[PDB]
Order: sequence, then structure tokens, then C-alpha cells
Amino acid sequence: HWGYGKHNGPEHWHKDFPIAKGERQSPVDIDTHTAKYDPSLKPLSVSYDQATSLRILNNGHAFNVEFDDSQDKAVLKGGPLDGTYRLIQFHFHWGSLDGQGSEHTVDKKKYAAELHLVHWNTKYGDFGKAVQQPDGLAVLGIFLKVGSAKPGLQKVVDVLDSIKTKGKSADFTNFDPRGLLPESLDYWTYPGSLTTPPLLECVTWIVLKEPISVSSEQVLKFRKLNFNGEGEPEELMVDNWRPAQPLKNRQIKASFK
Ligand SMILES: CCc1cc2c(cc1OS(N)(=O)=O)CC[C@@H]1[C@@H]2CC[C@]2(C)[C@@H](OS(N)(=O)=O)CC[C@@H]12
Ligand SMILES: [Zn+2]
Ligand SMILES: [Zn+2]
Repeated sequence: HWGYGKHNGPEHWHKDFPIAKGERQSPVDIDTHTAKYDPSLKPLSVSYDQATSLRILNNGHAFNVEFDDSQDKAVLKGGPLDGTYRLIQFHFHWGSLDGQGSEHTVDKKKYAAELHLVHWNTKYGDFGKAVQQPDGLAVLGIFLKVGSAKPGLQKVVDVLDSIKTKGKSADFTNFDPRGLLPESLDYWTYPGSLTTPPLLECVTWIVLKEPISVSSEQVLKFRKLNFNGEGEPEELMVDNWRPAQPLKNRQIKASFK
């Protein structure tokens, strides 16, 4: 089964998922000097006030905080998008060291981690149908750097020991994702794909310019999670990120000067 090891990592994915070598794969390196400022781009609209988290799960790749997407309780709109996109879940990608971990890079710089808030286009009814569409998903990417602690992330960090291994899950209600956002919503945007199999090219990527800072203690608790399932040889869950892919015939647009 695909993973992030020497024998089943990103380099091996194309065998079971040919689209890994497609025309609009993600992540990609964001060259801030070649990114085009587009004055017609609109401010991003993040409406997370009625968000309803349900639980946190360790899927063997990363951990997911899921939300109730049966109503327009937490949506992303505006920016480069048309219509409404419902938040279904958020997860992270981190490294074994602070110098690596993010999937997207900025002028080749890699951050310690990357938060992905996944939303699907409401015009497609459900997430399953959305992924089969070129504009079915909108993933808000937010870089994480190590420094001061992020208060809004502590509730997440403290429950990880309860889902240490693959398959484990636990209730996780009333978590507010607004505590995970940086001050500015300035962003870069480009058409891409899921960064893990099935690697479907259904994503409008929106990557925030301003990263959030987390403490070394917080990211350390991320690295204590396991890739393996309970009762198996321990393999720490680290470096679950896919490297940058060829931009090909795409242009990264910036919402700010
Ligand atoms: C709905 C299609 C589908 C998608 C996804 C999975 C299983 C799926 O079902 S399948 N292919 O096994 O029948 C498992 C891994 C999922 C992926 C959708 C995109 C996800 C949330 C990724 O988000 S990301 N990095 O922002 O692109 C992380 C894990 C990914
Ligand atoms: Zn899996
Ligand atoms: Zn992701």
C-alpha cells in the first residue's frame, strides 16, 4: 500500500496511480518573482463561525480532523473561486526536522509543516463526486514555521496520544479552525491536484503567503504519532510530504502586490 517509505513513497506512486505524472500535479514550488499579480482576484472569504468538528483519525498517513459537511456551516468562497466550498476536514504534512515538511515551497524554501483545509464544491453534492471535477475542490494551504506556540492548535496536539497508531480515532468536538489562521489572507493560487493517491487533478489551490508559527513542543508531538498499526514494529509518522512537481503549462497567480 502506498506510503512515504523507500519502497512505497512518492517516487513509487505512478505505478498504481499513473496520473502522478500528469499535467497539473501538486505540490509545486512557488516562485514569488514569476507569480503574476492579478488585481481582479478577490479577497478570500473564510466563514468558519458555525463549524462542527466530529473527530480526529490516524489514517496511517497523517491525522484528520473531520467536520460535519451536511450543511453550509464552514465554507470558503471568493478569492479565485466561484460558488461555495464546504470544509470537510483538515490535516497536516510535517517532517522529521524543522527544515523540511511542507509540500509547497516558496522560492524553494521548505517549511516545517503545512496545514491543508479541504473544501469541496457544493454544486457537486458530495466529496466523492467533487474529486472527479476540475473545480471540485479548494484546498487552503497554510505554512507552519517553528517558533512561538499557536494557542489554537493545542487542543489538537493534546489528543494525539489517543490516536497514536494507524486506525485509531477519537471524538473531537467543538474544535474551532479559525484559531489556525494567520493575520493576513493574501494568497497565491493555481490549478493542481490531491497530493496523495489517487492524485486526482481536481484542486484549485489557495496557498496563504503568511505562515503561522507553532512551538517546537507542538510539532514534536506530531512526530510521536505512528505510521504502523497498534502491535506492530514502530515507525514514527514523519516526512509524510510529497515533493514539488513540474509546473508545466501553469501560471501561479498572486492576490497581492
Ligand atoms: C474520494 C476519493 C478518495 C480520496 C482520497 C482518499 C480515498 C478516496 O477514496 S478511494 N479512492 O479509496 O475509493 C484517501 C487519501 C485522501 C484522498 C483525498 C485527498 C486527501 C484528503 C489529501 O489531501 S490533500 N493533500 O490536500 O490533497 C490527504 C489524504 C487524501
Ligand atoms: Zn492508506
Ligand atoms: Zn494534504
